Amino acid sequence: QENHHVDYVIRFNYGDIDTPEAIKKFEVLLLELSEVGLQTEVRQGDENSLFVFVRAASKKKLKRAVYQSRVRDWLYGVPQSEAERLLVIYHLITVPKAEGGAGITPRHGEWKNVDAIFPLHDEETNRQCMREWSKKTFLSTEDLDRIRNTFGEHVGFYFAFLQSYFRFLMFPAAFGFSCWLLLGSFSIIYTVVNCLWCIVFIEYWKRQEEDLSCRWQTKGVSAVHEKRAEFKPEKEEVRGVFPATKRMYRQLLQVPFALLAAVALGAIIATCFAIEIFISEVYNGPLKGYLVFIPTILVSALIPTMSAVLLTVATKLNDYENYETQDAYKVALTQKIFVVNFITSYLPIILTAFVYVPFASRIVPYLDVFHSINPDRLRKQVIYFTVTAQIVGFALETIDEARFLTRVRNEAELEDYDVTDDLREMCIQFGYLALFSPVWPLVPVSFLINNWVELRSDFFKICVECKRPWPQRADTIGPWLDSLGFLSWVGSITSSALVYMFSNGTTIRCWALLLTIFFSEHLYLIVRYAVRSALAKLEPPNTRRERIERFMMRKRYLDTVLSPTERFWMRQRGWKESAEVGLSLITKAKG
Amino acid sequence: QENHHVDYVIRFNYGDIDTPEAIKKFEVLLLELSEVGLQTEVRQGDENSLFVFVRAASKKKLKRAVYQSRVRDWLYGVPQSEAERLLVIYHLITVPKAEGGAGITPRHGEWKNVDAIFPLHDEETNRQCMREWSKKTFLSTEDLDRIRNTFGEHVGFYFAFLQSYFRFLMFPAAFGFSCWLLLGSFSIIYTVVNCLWCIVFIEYWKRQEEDLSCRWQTKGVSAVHEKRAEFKPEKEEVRGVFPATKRMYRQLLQVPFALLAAVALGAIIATCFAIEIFISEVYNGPLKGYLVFIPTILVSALIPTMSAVLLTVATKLNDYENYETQDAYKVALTQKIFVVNFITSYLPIILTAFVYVPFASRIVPYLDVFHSINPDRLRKQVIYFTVTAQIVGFALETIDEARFLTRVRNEAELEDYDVTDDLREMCIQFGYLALFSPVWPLVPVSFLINNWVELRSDFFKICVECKRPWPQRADTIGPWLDSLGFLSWVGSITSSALVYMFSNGTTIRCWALLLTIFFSEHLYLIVRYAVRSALAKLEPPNTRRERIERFMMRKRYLDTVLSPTERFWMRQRGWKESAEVGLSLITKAKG
Repeated sequence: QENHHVDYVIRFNYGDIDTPEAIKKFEVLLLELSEVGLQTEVRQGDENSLFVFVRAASKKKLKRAVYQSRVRDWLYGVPQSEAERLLVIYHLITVPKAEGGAGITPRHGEWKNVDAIFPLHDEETNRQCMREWSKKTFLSTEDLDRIRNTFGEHVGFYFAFLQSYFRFLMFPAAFGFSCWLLLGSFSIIYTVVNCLWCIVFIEYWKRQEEDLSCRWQTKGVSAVHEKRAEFKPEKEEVRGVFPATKRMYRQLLQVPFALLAAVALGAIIATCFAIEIFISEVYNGPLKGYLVFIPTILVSALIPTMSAVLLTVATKLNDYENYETQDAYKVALTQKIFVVNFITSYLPIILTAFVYVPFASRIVPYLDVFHSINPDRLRKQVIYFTVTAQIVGFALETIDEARFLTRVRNEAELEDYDVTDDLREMCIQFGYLALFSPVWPLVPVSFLINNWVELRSDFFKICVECKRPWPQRADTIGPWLDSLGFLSWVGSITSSALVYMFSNGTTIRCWALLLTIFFSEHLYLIVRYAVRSALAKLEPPNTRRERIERFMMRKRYLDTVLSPTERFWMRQRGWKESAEVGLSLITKAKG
Repeated sequence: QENHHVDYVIRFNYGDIDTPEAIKKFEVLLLELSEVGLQTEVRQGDENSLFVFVRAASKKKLKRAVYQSRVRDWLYGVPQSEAERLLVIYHLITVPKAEGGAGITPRHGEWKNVDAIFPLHDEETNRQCMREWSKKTFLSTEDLDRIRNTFGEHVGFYFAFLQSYFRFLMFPAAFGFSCWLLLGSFSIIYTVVNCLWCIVFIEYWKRQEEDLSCRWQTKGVSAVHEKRAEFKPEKEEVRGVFPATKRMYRQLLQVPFALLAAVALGAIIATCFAIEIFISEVYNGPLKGYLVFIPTILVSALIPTMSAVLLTVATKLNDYENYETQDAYKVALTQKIFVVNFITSYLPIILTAFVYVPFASRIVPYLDVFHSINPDRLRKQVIYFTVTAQIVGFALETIDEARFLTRVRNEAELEDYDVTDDLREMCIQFGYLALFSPVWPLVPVSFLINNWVELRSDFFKICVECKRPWPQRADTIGPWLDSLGFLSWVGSITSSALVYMFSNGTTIRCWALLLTIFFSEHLYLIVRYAVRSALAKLEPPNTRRERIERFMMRKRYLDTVLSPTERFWMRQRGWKESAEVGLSLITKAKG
């Protein structure tokens, strides 16, 4: 065994505080970790901090911790290889000591000296599993089980989702390559099939999630976990509270932030249009096409940086709103990231599809300061916003114990893994497919090539580039599925407006634009209901097995358990007297 | 005790079959009822049928039946005064004998001779409770508990729903009387408040249902019950099946039935319009107004009869589709009754609001065979369709053991109670409020007067006019709540189209009609989401009490339960050695 039976290693800083407080905090830390059933070995690894090591002290204490974790589990209503054995020890460290034990928050409150705690990689399993499916291009269910046993299943749902999305992506890739050689752009045949794919993928992954969360034993996780909330009073079985009206008021800061960000990006896009008209009039290039579209390509390449800036602003605003639980914090964060994603990514194309193309005759005289807008302008917007941001990234890509501790010190300085920074890009790609893929039908091919190139890069990052996350116990990919549903809904309006407005070359005839919007959205809702109710009747195998197991358990437990006025109830004291009375009555009445 | 401890009385016919088979069926009936723990006394009550009486044989058998019913309950995951004590005996009679016992289906299969089984009324409780709140006009929670202990809670949810609907109805009554003296008809102020009321009532009753089903102990009832399905094969733990594709095909008979019913009622309404134009041209009356609108009032009074005819056709079509469970049967029946309700009730007003008023100049020359259509024509349509159908009904309304058995024989010939025939009328009233109440704002007053007149008539009918239903264990009012939600959604489009088309007197300007439809529907969805998410944070008392009880039970049960490589884990065998090693390391590093 490479790791010397180490489960978790707990980093403990001392450089902030002075000397004689650090020994008191260290003594109460080790006293908590030994009061709960954990063994501890401290040896320093950093110049500024020494980290302790934590394993299960004995088999009886480990079985007690496993039984307590299972009791909290099946009271809330929700060992194995490594996920269960590391999850019960992370609960043993972190769970707030009214239950479970030892109540260690990572760095926030009363525990500001201890830094992040983290398990250790198993480099044999990681290297063999990384080089095993370097030539597979499609993982299997046993393979997702091998990524579930390590890393937990919060990683398992993310990897299963990315593999299922990559498998469903090659139907619009083949279709939008077939509908590009044959029948051009802005086509009803491609638009109806694209909206059907956007419905079917979400309504199929919503079923695959239930199947996968019945296969793995994490069926329903609504066990909410507290976080570093800053309570002002102490209401009273005591708990710190925070009123729902001050959070309501603080949540109204999202409206001026989103309005000002939309106004600023509209100013940037209008500046780019003005510079484009300037280089269109003033001759500046022998090729003249790529040089007249220089600022669009520059801002399309620069959009990830301003998106990351707005992500840090939204993260600080989300920390200001002071959520009590972690589920509501993640929901609010995903909503703010969705708003920033919309404003940054789809507004430079909505702003030129519905404002600048049709109103070119009234905005070109307003933007031609210091003295021909086709739908090809919109098609080149979609090209430069779904191609160049990845072309630029690829072009920047091409250009004794002394051996164990020196890799523990190397793992302790790595960064921390997240799912959201790699799943936001999935949400952006699905928005580009849902909203205005009928403009240029090679958007699914341009996304399939990028996903096929960066297929194993996320697994490489989760193995060797960042430290191992503690095995979480997720049930869904999160609120991103609700974001995908909303994004498909907006796409069924946007794509059907664009197809009416730009196919076959005049007068827009609004009495027909709004009728197309109305009928296409209310056809989307009906088709989504039909696909959802059809897929709810086809049952995947890993939930049928659990339903059959639960029915057999119920049937066995039920087969175990089963194996004055009174002058009325004395005439027929049994069965045979009632039978002969009925015999006499039928013979008398039928005779 | 008036009823001589009789729980259920089981009617058994013999006039269909001959003599010597009836004694065999009677003997196996009494053998089943005595094999399960029930006492039986048979005495004849009809000329054509003799019915047995059923009570619990002993206290040990009654406690065994109660424990078996509770075991099936809390295995499916879902005594008292009369509801529990009669429910366990109805399960003891009916439950299909693989569990529970005695497997008696009422009249369908293998048991065609036995007619409907039924409990007996308690006339003291019924008369005292009927004359107690003859002067109350608003029932209390203890009062709904007294209607829950008798009659079960499938009656309790219906009575609580009708009382809550009557309490919420007097806000649009007072508002539409206030908005009628002041600001006329087709008004935005009344339309926005009417749509807000239609949202708030449904999103408040959806919360009151959870509160009431936590107060009563019927939290989640998804325990599906089989019915008289006609299986063709015997698949194999054996069960008869029916393929989901033959039911799918049989369910496509609803489309030609609804299309032909809509075409027939459109023909009737066009005939009424032609006769109205005929009496408008040919002078026939000194008053001339009521005489020119004679056929509208005649068909508006006749609509309940053709609606009942279409209900029998829809019931036969629903029996043709051969559903396996009773929940899916009730859902499909409620959907067909909703379609018939729409076609019969709101199509004669949609057909004159969106076809005949605006297209009067192109349809009056087509309907004036044998040789002025204002919005007042639409207002008089709404008046004659929401007033005269109840005025006609009110005008037709104004113009030893020998004593116990002679009332058991009287109760055995009564009809059978249902909820659907009195809840369909609620759904029709809510549709008239949701869709086109802005046309004539005294529609809520005309409904409030009718409900206040017929307030206690349903309780009178459930006591003395029909026999007592067995105590069912419902959880919701049913699919009618989903029908009310769909009906409010259609109303937010219809009312906002009518208000644009008919307020302040020309050119319709479609680019504005469809924009009003779009913005009003997507404002309805946002306001419904906001009201639903706001009401999900205000917790009613009877579910907070159950949450506190379950949390205290979990806390008590959790406080009960808690009260080479190895040369690494030998340097510090305990806590004090790790403490002094950490002390030496901090003093060496900080020195």
